[PDB]
This record gives sequence, C-alpha cells and structure tokens, in this order.
Amino acid sequence: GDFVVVYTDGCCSSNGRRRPRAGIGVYWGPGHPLNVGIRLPGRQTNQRAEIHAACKAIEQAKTQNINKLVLYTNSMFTINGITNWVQGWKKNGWKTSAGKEVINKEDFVALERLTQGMDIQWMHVPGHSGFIGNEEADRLAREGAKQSE
RNA sequence: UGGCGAGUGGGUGAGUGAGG
RNA sequence: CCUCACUCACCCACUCGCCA
Repeated sequence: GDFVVVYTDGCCSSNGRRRPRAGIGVYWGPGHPLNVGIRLPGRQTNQRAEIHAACKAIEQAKTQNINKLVLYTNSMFTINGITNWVQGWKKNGWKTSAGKEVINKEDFVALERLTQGMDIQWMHVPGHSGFIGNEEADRLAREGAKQSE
C-alpha cells in the first residue's frame, strides 16, 4: 500500500583479484518493468556494488513518485553506513574510527543525497531464509556484472 | 605537530578463486 | 553444502614504524 518493497544486491566476481566485475540488481517483483541488472561504473568492488544497488532502487522510486520504500539488502555495511555512520562522517570530515579517509566517501555522499525526501525501512536480508526476492536481485546483479563497463 | 604504512585483539556484514 | 586460498571496508581498542 503506502510503502513499496524492493530487493537490491551488489555482486563482484573476482573481488580482490586482478579482473573484478561488479554488477547491481534491483528487483521490484515478477515481470516488473523496472527490474534491472546492470554493470557497476567505477572501481569494481563488492561494497560499492551493494551501495549502488540501493542507490539505483531509490533513484527508480523517485521516477515513479514513490517516497516510501522497504529496501532489502544483505549488506550491513550499506545499512549501517547510511543509517549510522554518514551522520558522524559529515560532522568529522569523513574519517573512520582508525583516523583514515572513508574510501567510498563519494558513494555514500551519493546515497545520502538520494535518501533525502524518502522514508526508507532499511531491511537486512537474513542469511539463508528463502526470500525469493533476494535470490531474484542476486541473479540480476550477476547478469549486470557480465555486461560491459 | 601534520601526513602516511604495516600489524594485533575484539566486532559487523558481505564479495570471491580453485576444487568436489 | 563441504574443503583449501583470499579481499571489501566499516566499528571500537591497541602496537610497532616511515615521512616532513
């Protein structure tokens, strides 16, 4: 009704190896025309793919005039980054607790921008758990990673 | 004082490669 | 699902360093 459920995933074959390929998947439901599986731009890593899958879902929601989302992801790094860490980063100059610069600053800046004006329930997909929407987003992400950058 | 680096302990969750 | 080998990057504490 009021909120719309979306599943997101970012994947990266060869994460940490010499030829990484990162993809994003966004799943709105069976046959939904906004389902996407696309290649990630920029540095090819799992963490950026997980962040940008969430960004893509929010961007798409705004094109549909949706401002209330239930956004699933398996990435607690993405969830805790956007719900807890970016507030402190804006306040301290984007330094980690170890005193180093946040590596994916520009990705979290992009995500934070996209969350303005949105009500999002950020939902962690529990390990295993048989959520078909999560497996569908994962398959879309793997399709995207096979596409050209 | 201001910049970096390599590690250790404890956490949070992910992404892989070779196999079977 | 299992084995072996990994990174991605955050939250919190620490250690030893390099530079000006």
